[PDB]
Amino acid sequence: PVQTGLKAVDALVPIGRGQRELIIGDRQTGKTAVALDTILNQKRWNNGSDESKKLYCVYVAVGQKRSTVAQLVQTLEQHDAMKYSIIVAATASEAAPLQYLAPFTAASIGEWFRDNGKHALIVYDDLSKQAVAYRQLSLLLRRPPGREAYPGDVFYLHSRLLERAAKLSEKEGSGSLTALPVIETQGGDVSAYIPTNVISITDGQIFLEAELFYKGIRPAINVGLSVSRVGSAAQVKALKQVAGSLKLFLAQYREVAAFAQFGSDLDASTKQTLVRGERLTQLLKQNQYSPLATEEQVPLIYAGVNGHLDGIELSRIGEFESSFLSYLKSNHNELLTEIREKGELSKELLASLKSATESFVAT
Amino acid sequence: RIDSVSQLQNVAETTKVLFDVSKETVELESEAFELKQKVELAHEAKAVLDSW
Amino acid sequence: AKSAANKLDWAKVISSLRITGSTATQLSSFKKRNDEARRQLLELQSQPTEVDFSHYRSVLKNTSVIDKIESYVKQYKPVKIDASKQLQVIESFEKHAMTNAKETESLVSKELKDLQSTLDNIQSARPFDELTVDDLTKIKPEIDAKVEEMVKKGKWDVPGYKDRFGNLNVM
Ligand SMILES: Nc1ncnc2c1ncn2[C@@H]1O[C@H](COP(=O)(O)OP(=O)(O)OP(=O)(O)O)[C@@H](O)[C@H]1O
Repeated sequence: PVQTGLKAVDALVPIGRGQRELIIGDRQTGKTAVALDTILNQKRWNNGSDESKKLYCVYVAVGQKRSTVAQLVQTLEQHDAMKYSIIVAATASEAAPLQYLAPFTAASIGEWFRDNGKHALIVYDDLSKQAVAYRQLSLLLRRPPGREAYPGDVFYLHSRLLERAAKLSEKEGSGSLTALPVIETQGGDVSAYIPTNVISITDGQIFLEAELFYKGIRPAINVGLSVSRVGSAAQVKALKQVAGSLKLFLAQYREVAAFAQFGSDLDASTKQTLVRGERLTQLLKQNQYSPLATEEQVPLIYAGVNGHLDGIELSRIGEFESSFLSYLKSNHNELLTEIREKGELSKELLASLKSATESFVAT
Repeated sequence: RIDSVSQLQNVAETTKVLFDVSKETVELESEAFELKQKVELAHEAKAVLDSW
Repeated sequence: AKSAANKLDWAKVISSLRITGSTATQLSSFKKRNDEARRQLLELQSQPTEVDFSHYRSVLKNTSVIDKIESYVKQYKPVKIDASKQLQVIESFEKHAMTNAKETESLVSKELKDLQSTLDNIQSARPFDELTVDDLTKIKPEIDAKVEEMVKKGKWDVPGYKDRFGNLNVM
């Protein structure tokens, strides 16, 4: 697992070491914050001692402003990520073949950590400006454009970039490199020529739709679109035990999304699923710079799945999160250590967790 | 009335333990208050020496 | 070992189900939740409360103050002590509590067996189709008192009677 620390990411769309996942979205819709929260979540192991659990972060800003990269370095030194960060900056003041080159050189930086046994995460941000720089370099050398004037080999560019990232087996030293490219689309589109080439390389999408961030639900993962292909074989075992309904349950809630807009009175089952779906939608919100480790992602999702939230009003859920977390931090600390060590819920762990839920649920 | 009698059967025996252990868990954390003093002075020292 | 305290608190929560309208008792548990959730983040949040004289003093090449504020920390290294001052007042509060508790505990233990005795007396002493009203006068002089006052005032109407017991007359 690559524990991103977000609730909804590790709930629904898990990331494996060596699984190229795409963060696609729109302009000013919360794209960079997912990668930044993942880099800040890797502080759980970068302070630690085992190498094979550390996870080095290489953030590769292309096409962005100088001052944005300045604030991002300042952010990664507030929360102390700069003992393991590598910033490759190719800011938009500088000219085009620098931007054509800089993610590739950062992929060489990633391959150095890959061949030498260690594990490392890289974040391309954002390759829709790399293809801007590449169409600039191929429309100044008379090479004729293709569909929407990206030149005809622009599939090959993101190919030869993202294919230098996978999981090496034991024969080469069990190192890895995992990539999160970021694609800026145009108005919720998933069918221009560029975002239908990054999708046809990476192993899945986290489609950060603008409409949900317009309702403030940040991060705004559209659940029914965001999927991962080899995520499921590499999730933490505990979340895979207590969220095997959660994807199907949000699919169920998405089925009755447009059916309840009629305002018609319905049966009991759709009202039950509607209340639990609204509690889960309000539940997966998260403030900036607070990634929750998997040892705390399991009980919150566990309280979400098994109907315990249904007596609470909808506005209290945001403080229910921090209240139930501090309730488990003060009293049932041994359960959090069990989830930390074992990474798996046995039957006794499950019953103790159900008791510890129903305790705090009762008030 | 037998039921409303039988609910309060062993309750005083338990709330003479509730009382003590609850007030102990309340008032054994001014320890942590005087720990906080030692915390925040070292935080101020770390802040100014980072400025240095 | 705090889980015994919190387990007995939730035991008193499912026992404070029996008294709806708790004013500040759950608010007292809220205050212990407040500072107990505060103290754990306070102890996990801090660094080792010291200036790292090995690495972090050798950083500043033009040092001149790190030994000064090092000595200032070691001056205030006996920082400030707490207070378990309560050994006079807290014994008074638990004294009043244990007094009321033992009174209530012995009282309900008496009253349970008194109602069990009343149930046992009720089972074997209901001669309901053959009881004499003279025995009711003998068990209650309230009977004869109300009857005599009722004749002396003259309220021959018995109120509250016609509903469950019929008037039974011809008209
Ligand atoms: N969890 C959160 N808490 C608070 N603010 C958030 C959160 N997530 C996103 N935001 C807001 O989203 C805004 C933009 O964040 P972000 O940079 O990820 O968007 P973006 O589309 O990546 O922008 P750009 O593409 O220019 O980098 C920020 O101002 C931030 O305040």
